[PDB]
Amino acid sequence: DMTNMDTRTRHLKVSNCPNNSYALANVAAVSPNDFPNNIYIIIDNLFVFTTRHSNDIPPGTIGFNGNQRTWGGWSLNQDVQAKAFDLFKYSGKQSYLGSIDIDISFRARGKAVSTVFDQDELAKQFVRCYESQIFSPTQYLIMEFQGHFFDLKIRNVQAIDLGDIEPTSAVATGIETKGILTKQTQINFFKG
Amino acid sequence: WYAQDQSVALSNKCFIKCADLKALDGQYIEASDIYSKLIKSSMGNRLSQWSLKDYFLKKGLCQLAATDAVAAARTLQEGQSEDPNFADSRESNFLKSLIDAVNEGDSEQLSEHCKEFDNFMRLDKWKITILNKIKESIQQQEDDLL
Amino acid sequence: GQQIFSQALLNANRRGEAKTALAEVQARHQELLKLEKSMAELTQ
Amino acid sequence: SRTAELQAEIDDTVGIMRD
Repeated sequence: DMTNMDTRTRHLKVSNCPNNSYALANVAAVSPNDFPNNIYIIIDNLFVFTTRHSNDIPPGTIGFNGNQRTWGGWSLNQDVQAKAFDLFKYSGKQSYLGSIDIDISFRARGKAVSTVFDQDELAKQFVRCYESQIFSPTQYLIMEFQGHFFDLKIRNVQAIDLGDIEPTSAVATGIETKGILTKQTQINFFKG
Repeated sequence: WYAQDQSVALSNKCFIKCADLKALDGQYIEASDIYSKLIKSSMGNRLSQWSLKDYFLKKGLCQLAATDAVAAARTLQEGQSEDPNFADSRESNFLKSLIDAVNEGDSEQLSEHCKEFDNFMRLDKWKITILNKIKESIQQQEDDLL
Repeated sequence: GQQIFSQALLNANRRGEAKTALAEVQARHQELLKLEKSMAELTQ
Repeated sequence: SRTAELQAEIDDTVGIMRD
């Protein structure tokens, strides 16, 4: 429930991720005193992430992993602006993800494996680990699939409103479009 | 007690043993302080010049084992300014190289410099132990940043 | 009524002596480094 | 041959000094 929440801006320092599990979660780990739990927060009016309570991060600091810093071009100890986010107000109607294209690459070139990756399994893992989160084009993410680490870049996103039988909306490559993941989004995987 | 008799040489022998054992026991700062005393008691004496270089090196090494690279740099500068024989010495260059490696967080470069110094001047057991500790600290910081 | 050019060729002369002016410096150099190392120990 | 000779003498002198 996002109806009521403090929208005041906060300046937060970027730091090393607390550990690998939090980076695998791709949720901004914040203290209880910073922001409520399980709410979407925007950073620099561009980068949207889901908050999760974390006692290992003191109030006034925001945790990021390597891919997010690559996306934002941030260094360690950099100050970033953080505010509340409301995608439903911003988009109006197109609040869901219709079709999402993901380029898949090996994080380590020496970890190339000739195993057959099932795209349905990748999509199922994407939905299972990540539900009701906001994603934008060029957003980067790290997947641990059967012990294999992969870098995923959402090359393009399509935003559709509930009740639209056909996806007549144009697929947008611009970072403005954002949506909410659902269990029916068509996930297309391309080589990196 | 030897310093009480003005027996500088015997006092220095005892303080060398004390500082070596303190540094091996993890008391790096106190060993660095005893090496400061040894250095000061050996300045200007032509006879201890060769021990003097060694003292400067060891002091820096303890300061690197305490992760205080700034103090190691200050020790290097002090030795370069106060003792000309230390300025050109292999020990000063080695300490500089170790400080540079520590500031860069590159454990492999530290190991390379250790091998290079070993080839020209054998690292005794004490130096090997302290250098291994310094490498361990660099590697631990590297792991903490990933 | 015509005119001529000329050319150069480098002759074993350099095939040897110039390559030797690398090998024979670095290698005698190796002897001198050995001398220096021994003198360092002796001085200590 | 001169310098080897020199090296040989220095090595001998190192031995005497170790003694």
